[PDB]
Amino acid sequence: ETISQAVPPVRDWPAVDLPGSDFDPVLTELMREGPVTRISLPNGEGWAWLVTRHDDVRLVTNDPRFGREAVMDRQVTRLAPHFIPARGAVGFLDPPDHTRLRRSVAAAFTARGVERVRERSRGMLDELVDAMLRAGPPADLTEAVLSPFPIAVICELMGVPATDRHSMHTWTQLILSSSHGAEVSERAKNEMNAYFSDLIGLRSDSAGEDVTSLLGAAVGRDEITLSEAVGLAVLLQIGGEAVTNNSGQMFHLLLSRPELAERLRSEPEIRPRAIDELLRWIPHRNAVGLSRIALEDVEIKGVRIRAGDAVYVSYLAANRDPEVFPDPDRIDFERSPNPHVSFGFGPHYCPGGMLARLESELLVDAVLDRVPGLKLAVAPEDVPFKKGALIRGPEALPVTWHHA
Ligand code: HEM
Ligand SMILES: O=C1C=C(O)C(=O)c2ccccc21
Ligand SMILES: O=C1C=C(O)C(=O)c2ccccc21
Repeated sequence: ETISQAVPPVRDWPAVDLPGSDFDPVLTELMREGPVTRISLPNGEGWAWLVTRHDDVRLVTNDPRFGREAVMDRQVTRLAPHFIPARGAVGFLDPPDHTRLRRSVAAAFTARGVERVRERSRGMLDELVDAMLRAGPPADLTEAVLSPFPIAVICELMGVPATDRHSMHTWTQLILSSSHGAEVSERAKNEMNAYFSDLIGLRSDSAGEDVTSLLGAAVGRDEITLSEAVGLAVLLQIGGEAVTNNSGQMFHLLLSRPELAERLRSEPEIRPRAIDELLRWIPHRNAVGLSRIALEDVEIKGVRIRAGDAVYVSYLAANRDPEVFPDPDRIDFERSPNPHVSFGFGPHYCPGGMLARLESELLVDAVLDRVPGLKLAVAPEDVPFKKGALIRGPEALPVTWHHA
């Protein structure tokens, strides 16, 4: 042989505030380099591998050779200045115990299960929209509806009293407050852990359809421990708010490209498919989330991922796979196979996938059908987006409509 340098150089991938829904140029680069790359994020230590292809992302995330529990044994390079989920949360559990914990609340998150809160949710959404209209045109869609709605729906499903909604949002906010290197988020986590630990105990260990009752009944029959239950209850509540940000990009885009909004207004039946196309395209987060550790050597596209090596997958990059999604950057409401991985893949796939689809469904409906001539009150570029955050999205969405 000769002089083989088949190992990709560690690419520095600093935290950078992107505008609107533009694609990360660095991620663009990582994708062109090769199937397997190496990156260095703002925090933690080391380099961790990076997979971007649709097929390799499905492999890594659904293969027993890559685990999550081991990820805590080291300070894997990352984007967030501290691990959000505790040492017992779903995100860090592997198939054996992970499957058990997720089964306890499965019934509430399937299409049929979520379909049970459709009417209830529709009514809540309608009150918020009615309130927006009554107030008057110059409105911030995020504060007026995209923020309150998802919060009300998850709390309702979880069994959280409507009077405690403000607290969930405050805690979620602080917990995801992203950076420094300490306990504003830690205290916030203990407070919310304490909140759900008590709710799970407060007779919610008897009978009821809400998730906390399911978790309480499960804890009562030794199916899952209280730690696992609180850990899951906490991440569901938090993930619940992920819709605000995603739907924010959805609307910023629909009103940004009038031809997309018009197709949805004049052709309602295609809304489901369009929403899935929008979910595939929308760059939901910054960089990547929680890595996996190779539990044993594994060869991928010529690269040897040594046991002990951290591996990252980019669902955003995967949803932009040319071979799987021809003309990737184009938002086509038709799109044939469209097997996007915006909700993850493998055992850790998002349990809120169907709920979010339902929420997105009602939002598009209510917003496009009840607000005549809804449009941005400012130029697309003048809309501010979240800075230094994990999940990308509008900070506010100024819009106006016919009325005034
Ligand atoms: C359209 C909005 C949403 C998007 C794009 C999204 C996306 C994701 C992604 C990419 C993951 C990680 C998969 C992995 O680790 O491989 C995840 C995990 C998770 N999501 Fe979501 N999510 C959304 C909404 C929600 C909602 C509303 C909830 C609350 C019911 C939720 C709860 C969770 C939980 C609990 C996990 C951790 C699952 C586990 O590790 O077992 N998500 N989500
Ligand atoms: O919205 C998410 C995006 C991720 O990449 C992600 O890893 C995640 C994990 C847990 C809840 C939500 C999310
Ligand atoms: O990006 C994320 C990474 C996590 O580990 C995580 O737990 C999370 C939860 C909710 C929204 C985003 C995230």
